[PDB]
Amino acid sequence: ASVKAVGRVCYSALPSQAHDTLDLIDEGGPFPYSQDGVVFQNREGLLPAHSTGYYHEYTVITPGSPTRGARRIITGQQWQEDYYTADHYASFRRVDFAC
Ligand SMILES: [Li+]
Repeated sequence: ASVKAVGRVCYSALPSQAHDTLDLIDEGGPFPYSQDGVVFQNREGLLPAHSTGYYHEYTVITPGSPTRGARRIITGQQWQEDYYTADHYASFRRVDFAC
């Protein structure tokens, strides 16, 4: 069933590549993978339900991966509403910018 909140991961605990990603989003790129910036549909309902176009996804590079890999940042529309998945969207944690 439904749950009241997504869990959290401290900004300081993210891998450094995720910090790089957040910076690339701020700077508008350049993005390493062609699917960077696409709309994320949130089809499994792991993140709060919103209309199509609320969320976008961006690669977080996995060191030594010859392919895109499993890590991503998903951005929401609200201030500081960034989510991290390290497992191809099987789970997310909301980035806590205060720690
Ligand atoms: Li951002």
